[PDB]
Amino acid sequence: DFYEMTSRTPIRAREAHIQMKAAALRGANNNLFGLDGNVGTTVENTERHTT
Amino acid sequence: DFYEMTSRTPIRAREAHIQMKAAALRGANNNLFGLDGNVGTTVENTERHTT
Repeated sequence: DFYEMTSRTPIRAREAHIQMKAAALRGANNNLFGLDGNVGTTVENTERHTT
Repeated sequence: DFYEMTSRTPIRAREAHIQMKAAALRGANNNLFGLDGNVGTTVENTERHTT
């Protein structure tokens, strides 16, 4: 799942490493944000009930 | 089929030995090489299938 490429390494296997890396990814997005907390579907009324 | 000429031997029979030697050969050639092993009619693709 993980490795660090270095300058002592062969040519061939690099191809499979990178191809199978990126192609093994798909669909999942950077898709930064979720949703926010301040969720008041309405505003306070600021009034009074009386008879 | 085989013999080694030597310096104790007659004159006459040598003629038949050598003529019938070489003329009994024909057609077959030095024809060094056969064919090589590395037989890839194509190159590896080095890709991926996905949906």
